[PDB]
Amino acid sequence: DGSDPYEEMIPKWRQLNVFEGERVERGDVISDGPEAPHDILRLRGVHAV
Amino acid sequence: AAESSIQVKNKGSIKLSNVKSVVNSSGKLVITSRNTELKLIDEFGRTKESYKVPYGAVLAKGDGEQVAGGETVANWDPHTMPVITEVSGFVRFTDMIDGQTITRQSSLVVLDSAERRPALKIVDAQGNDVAQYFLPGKAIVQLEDGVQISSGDTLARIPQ
Repeated sequence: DGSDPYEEMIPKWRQLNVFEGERVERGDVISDGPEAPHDILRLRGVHAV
Repeated sequence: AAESSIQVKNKGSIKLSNVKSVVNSSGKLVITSRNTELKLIDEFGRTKESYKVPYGAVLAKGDGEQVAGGETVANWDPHTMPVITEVSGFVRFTDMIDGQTITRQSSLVVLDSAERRPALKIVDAQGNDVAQYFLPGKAIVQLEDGVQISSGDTLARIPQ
């Protein structure tokens, strides 16, 4: 992302959706499944929650 | 429901947005973007149907076409997500081990992460270098080297 790589760890029990880069924007669904309201507010904004 | 077909209730022209146009083996296009949606406009800007479209789907009718309704407008595999080929031609297979990374069902498995995923680009004609191919668990490629496959075509991936 130009600067400051984001460090995230996947326990490998869940599949990865986007195999390639495809310029994944903030708020994109990296792994399928239900999403918590806590994560929506932090990234997608106050309106989205 | 096992059916992957999408039905349209009313005659509204499809308005596809947030999609990636990739040329396939036929006149239809394959979308490589996970986030996709459909909109219908018939006589006003108000939409009627939304639905959803997964990655690697093939649309039956082109975008902006006034579909009469009641007919499928997009088709996709309900069990597997195909991975298109950015380079058209022969496929270069790297580090093909027989007896360990080959599973007879030609249709042969690529490799197993637990047992051991080499990445290679599709050849232009026979072996020319032109793209990274990722082989996850239980990934199988049914086309051999030199198959001269066209762009936008994908065999069964066999998800784990």
